[PDB]
Amino acid sequence: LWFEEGAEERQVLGPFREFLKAEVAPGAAERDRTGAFPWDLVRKLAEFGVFGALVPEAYGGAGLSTRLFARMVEAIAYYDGALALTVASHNSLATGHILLAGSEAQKEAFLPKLASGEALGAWGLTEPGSGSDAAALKTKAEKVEGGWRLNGTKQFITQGSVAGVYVVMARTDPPPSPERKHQGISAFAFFRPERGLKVGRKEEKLGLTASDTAQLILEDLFVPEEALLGERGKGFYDVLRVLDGGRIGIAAMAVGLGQAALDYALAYAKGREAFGRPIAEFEGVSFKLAEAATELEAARLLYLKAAELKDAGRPFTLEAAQAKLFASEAAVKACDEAIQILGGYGYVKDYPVERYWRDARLTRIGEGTSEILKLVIARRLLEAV
Amino acid sequence: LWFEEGAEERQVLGPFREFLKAEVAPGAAERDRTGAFPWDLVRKLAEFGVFGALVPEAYGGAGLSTRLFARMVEAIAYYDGALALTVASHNSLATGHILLAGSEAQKEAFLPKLASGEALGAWGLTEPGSGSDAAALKTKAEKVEGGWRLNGTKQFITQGSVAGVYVVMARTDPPPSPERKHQGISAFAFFRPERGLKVGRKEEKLGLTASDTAQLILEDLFVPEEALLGERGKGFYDVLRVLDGGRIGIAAMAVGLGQAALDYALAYAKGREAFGRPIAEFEGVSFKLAEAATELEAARLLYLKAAELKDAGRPFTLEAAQAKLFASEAAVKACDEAIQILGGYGYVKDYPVERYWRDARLTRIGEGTSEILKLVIARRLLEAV
Amino acid sequence: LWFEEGAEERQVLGPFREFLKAEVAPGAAERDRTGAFPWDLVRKLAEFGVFGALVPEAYGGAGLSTRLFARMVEAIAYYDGALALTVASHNSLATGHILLAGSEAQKEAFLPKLASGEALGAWGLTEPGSGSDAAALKTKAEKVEGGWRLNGTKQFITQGSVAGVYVVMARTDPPPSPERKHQGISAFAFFRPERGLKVGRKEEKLGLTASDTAQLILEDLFVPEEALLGERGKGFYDVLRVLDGGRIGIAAMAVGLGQAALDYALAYAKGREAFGRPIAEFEGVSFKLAEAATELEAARLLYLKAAELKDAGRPFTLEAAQAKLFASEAAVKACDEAIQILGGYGYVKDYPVERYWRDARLTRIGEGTSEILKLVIARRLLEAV
Amino acid sequence: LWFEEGAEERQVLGPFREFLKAEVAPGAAERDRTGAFPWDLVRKLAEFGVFGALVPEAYGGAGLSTRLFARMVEAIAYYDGALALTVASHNSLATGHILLAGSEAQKEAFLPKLASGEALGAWGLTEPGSGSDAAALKTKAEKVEGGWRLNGTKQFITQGSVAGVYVVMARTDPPPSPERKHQGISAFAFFRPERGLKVGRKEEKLGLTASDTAQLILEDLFVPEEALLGERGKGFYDVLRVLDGGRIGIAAMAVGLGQAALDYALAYAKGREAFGRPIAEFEGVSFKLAEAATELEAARLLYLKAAELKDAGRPFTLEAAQAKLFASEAAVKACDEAIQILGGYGYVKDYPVERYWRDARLTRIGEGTSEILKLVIARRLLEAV
Ligand SMILES: [Cl-]
Ligand SMILES: [Cl-]
Ligand SMILES: [Cl-]
Ligand SMILES: [Cl-]
Repeated sequence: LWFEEGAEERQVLGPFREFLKAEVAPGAAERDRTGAFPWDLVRKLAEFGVFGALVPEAYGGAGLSTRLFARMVEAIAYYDGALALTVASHNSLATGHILLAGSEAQKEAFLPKLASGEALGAWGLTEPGSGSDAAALKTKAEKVEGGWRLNGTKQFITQGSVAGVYVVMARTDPPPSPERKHQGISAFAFFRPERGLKVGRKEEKLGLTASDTAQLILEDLFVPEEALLGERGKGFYDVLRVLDGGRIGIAAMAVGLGQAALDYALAYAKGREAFGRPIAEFEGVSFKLAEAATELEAARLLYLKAAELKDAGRPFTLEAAQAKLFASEAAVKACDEAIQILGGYGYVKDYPVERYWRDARLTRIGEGTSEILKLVIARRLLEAV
Repeated sequence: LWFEEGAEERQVLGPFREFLKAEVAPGAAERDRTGAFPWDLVRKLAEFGVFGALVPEAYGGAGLSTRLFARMVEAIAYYDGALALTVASHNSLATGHILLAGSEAQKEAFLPKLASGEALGAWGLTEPGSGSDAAALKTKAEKVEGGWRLNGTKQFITQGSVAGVYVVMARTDPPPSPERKHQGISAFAFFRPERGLKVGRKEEKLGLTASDTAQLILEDLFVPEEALLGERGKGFYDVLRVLDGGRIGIAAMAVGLGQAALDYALAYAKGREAFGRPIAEFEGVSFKLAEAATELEAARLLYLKAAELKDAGRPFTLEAAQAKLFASEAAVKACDEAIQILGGYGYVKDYPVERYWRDARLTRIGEGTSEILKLVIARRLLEAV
Repeated sequence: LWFEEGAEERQVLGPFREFLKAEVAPGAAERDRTGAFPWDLVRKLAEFGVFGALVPEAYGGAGLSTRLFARMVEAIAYYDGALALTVASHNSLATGHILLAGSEAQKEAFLPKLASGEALGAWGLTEPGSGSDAAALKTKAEKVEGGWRLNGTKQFITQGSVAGVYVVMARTDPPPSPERKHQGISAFAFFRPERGLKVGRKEEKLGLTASDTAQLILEDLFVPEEALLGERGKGFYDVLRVLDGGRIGIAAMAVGLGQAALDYALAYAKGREAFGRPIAEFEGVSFKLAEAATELEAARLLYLKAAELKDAGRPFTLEAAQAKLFASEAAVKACDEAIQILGGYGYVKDYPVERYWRDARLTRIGEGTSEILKLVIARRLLEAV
Repeated sequence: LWFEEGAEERQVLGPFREFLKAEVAPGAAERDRTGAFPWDLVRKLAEFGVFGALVPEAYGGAGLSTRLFARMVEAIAYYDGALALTVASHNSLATGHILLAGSEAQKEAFLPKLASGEALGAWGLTEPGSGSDAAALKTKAEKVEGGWRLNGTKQFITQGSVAGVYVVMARTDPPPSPERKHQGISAFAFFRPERGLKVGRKEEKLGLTASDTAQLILEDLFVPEEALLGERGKGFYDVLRVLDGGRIGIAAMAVGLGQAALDYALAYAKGREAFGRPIAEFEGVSFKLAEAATELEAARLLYLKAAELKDAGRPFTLEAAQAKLFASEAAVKACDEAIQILGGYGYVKDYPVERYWRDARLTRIGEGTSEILKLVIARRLLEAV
């Protein structure tokens, strides 16, 4: 059945899950406390193709279906949000943009390593002054003999550090209309330079501790002519496509986190007793479980659908935005109800439910805030009829 | 393509919807205020075999999948909630119960007429004293020479006054334990008796006005031996199975109504302007549209999944409950938002959104209230911990 | 205590409530179905001075505080939403506007009749082409010799067909910029004219059936020079003030309806039995009752506060908007839950909960939609800081 | 006006707020990271009579009204949630219980030090096994020669490790029916003992880092005859009253935290812009601001109401529970929306909104979970009429 794991998926997810429980799960709590970038697990995960999941085998990638890649992200997120974000962003953003707008030359130069894991990718779109209106990037890319002169600063760029390959957006030409500033922007891919690129101090986050998020400062950074990704002044349109893909991944990440929280509360409730009976026998508890279960089930069907469309070469901007919005909002709520079901213990770090919420909370913000996705969704509904 | 309409589905739905737009849509508003049972449309719908949708062609049915049946219910609901309910209940309860537990002789005796729509089916389970706790039925059936004697009252029976075939659940033997009243109940299928069955006045309802609803008073009704449907005292297990199938139909009915409300508000939002601009541009309206569209898509995926599981012969109690719960809640909220988007006009009957809400409101109550469904969902979740 | 009914309030409300239970309550169900305007009740209510609640006794009014008037509206709404709306609108809009901006000559000419209930007042602001954007009126007032000429259409006017006194807002002077349209609007108060005013047919509404609502068509209507209410072109500033007073009344109306719904559901749950126990013992029901009671208590405190501010001649735009927004949303939700608690019975008109919801649904739309109020609130909040 | 700060209240709050801004606010973020108990602030706060707020001047207290104390708790929670919990618990629980059930000897013995802050109080009710169903305590008190011997474990006890005075609930007599264990419990008040009391082992919390929270291990702890607080075996009844008072404190704590988050998002929104315009100009943002403001105003009115009923010596179990439930749920919601409004910066610890949520999250659990409170409210509503 379509909504279930096919025999081909059950053969890739089966062994991937064992690995997750044995090498990722045990150190999840500690990593949330330490915040130490898990280089080991990254190289260890790359083995399953995880870091080149969507890259064609020809380029070294594992050439998997966007559908399969999503289920793996869910699986990773079920045990470690931080890792899930690293994996999802690396593939969806940095790698995805290169594979999407890269020439055969650019692809050959980056994809093999990215898909390998020996080089992590950073996607610089978000800046300090434009957390939502992306097209309003102030980072510049002035034409210079030999290449370009990138001048600007990126903010909250996943893999800001630890990044071997970078993809940065920058305006190279006028909008011209202040409105449509989406035109005039260009994308530039390149390897970690040795001058002109400063990596700000590590940002302390509410959760996803171990994930790498840094500020990027570009002081007169030169990039070869071979850096421009896509058509000059048309990179933002490739950006939107990349995000659509990214959103599918984030949705799966959300579901993973929400499912973990739910499974935990389910088990807890069945055991924990109050007033002479399992707290689960109380509707106040059962209703929360039922609601969460139902919504996460719907969240999953939504990203599976979005992934199915993407693989079919059909439009999915609306469907990816719908999946991300729903999974994110539903997961965070399920996580919050888990905290409530655990009661006083839900408030203590000894248990995972508080981390689940902290990790999942970012899914309603990253790669398009829920508010942003609703406008995206509404615009599509309206332009349709 | 799983989530989209297939070639065989489209072959049926394409012409079916054309018929709905031309023959059903014109008079839905009028039927809502007069409550006049559309015998005309019943016969016309019956030409598409929709009154015996899940019945095998061998028995005069259309032999459709539960997936296609559900999509057709959704299509009808989009234009007329009362008709959708008429179709969904006739098929799922009375007809479905006979198809499920009926011997080959009973199926040959009842299905042909039920399937052709020549005789509508009424399913009498609910009583003035028990709805959610159906197992607490008070109606009784005494084994008499030549058959049985029925005595009791049924409440809120769809098609109660217009049906040619009746399926009634009644107590035949003690629990014997008060904790398990479910055991000891039996079902009886019989044609409209000339004596012994008194129909109460058509009750005034909040919505679904043209849907036939009535109280049934059984006074020493005599039914022959061939009336016993399923094992004596085992009727409740068939009831539960019938309800699982019925909930899929109700979920699709809700999606239909919610989709209609949303599409209406969209059209309105795109045209009606306030403060010098289409009200749709205001995030207050856009957010409502986005949220509703997103939940309805999820709702449809949920019932499709449940239908798929039922057709595969696999368990779907949990999945049918989840579909019905989510669909009804989502649909009702979308209808309430449509009323809000239309503002003052949403409060007047010259427009359909106030009717969409009144019609859909029943979906959160019939065939298992949302509260009942959450318990069903929670219990299933707890048994597979 | 402040939040409780004081000595003078109780001396008024004690006998008022006894009157409502015996004279208003018996026929509320019938009025909802027939829509017949209750002239007998209007007259009886008027003997309590309720039709001139806030009008100074010097002008034939009752001279009550806004706090007491609000409690009275709540009391009426508990038994008949239609009547509560009639009382609230008559007092807050037409009467309130004349009381607020009228010269002593106009007050003496109109208030005595309005305050005794001899003449009901209609306030025409909303139009077919504009509701929330009231300043975008199309109705026009032409300065003529001896008075003015009115031409335009008014939509959904309370008491529009039964009013003996009208207050109509019409454009008299062109606004400067296409933004500050709120300037250049004027108000006119006059008795029902023999010619010039055509009342459209009573509109069919979702609820508040017996409430008089009509469209007004003004064709070359001549009003004497004394009809001008307030400074020419400055009428919209009085409108905004009048609306602030109106929202307090509507908030109280909502509390009344929601409280009636909750009280009924409470009574039912205590008596209705399921699974061997009163439905109230199930947290699925108890939670609904608790949340509703809590929000209604909060809603009441909110309108009481705004009324106190108004009585103190203190600014209350923000506070009245908060009360109306919270009360309407809370009351509507409590009514929806009361329907759910009654299950199948909640869907039939033999019981009042379906009427409570239909009646209360208007409170989230009239006098400014919840969306409009949130903007009003957001803006006030942003100014102070 | 009632709902506003009166002359006597403003005399205290004006200087108190100046103190909070200057002394408490600057170190809040750091304390959330270190968890270091702020002894200097405790001492400075005590100078305001804050640690003996409800204690009569006769016993060395400040002798303030419950509403003034509540407003002071809200004011503190506005800048430091941990400190608010410290003040609220010390006053409401340990001190409140002694003031309530203590004899003149006991009050004279404990209140002076508690009220001056020279001795902080710990209240031991909750245990690793019984939280919600508190009457199911396992700690035991055995009557010995000239006193009692206590044995048990208390968990999540505020001020548990820094307290100078302890109040512990322990069963001294068997209950007649397990369904009513509320009978047979006793309370014991004593100073920090030399032996018999072992401090738990600091468990890390989601928020309120610097608030002292610890497990208490009682090993054959001896307490004199004069340790028994209240009547033997009737302690739980005083416990229920203590909680009613405590809930008012917690409600105010929630409001303070929510207001802080709202004000922050309010200030941010006004400056920060998106798409070439302040994000507050977007209804997505403005709607959030309006909803939270309205609910917080409602929450504040509810706790002021409960506070006055208690001060008036009237019933307030229902009202304190309503206030605590509403405020806690509303505050946590406002804090989550604040995080959302800040977007990416809402997820970084450099800004306070994430801490506001973490601190506020406990108010929905402590001193009776929202679920427990709803049952309390429902029981009262039902026992009513
Ligand atoms: Cl399709
Ligand atoms: Cl009162
Ligand atoms: Cl104040
Ligand atoms: Cl005081």
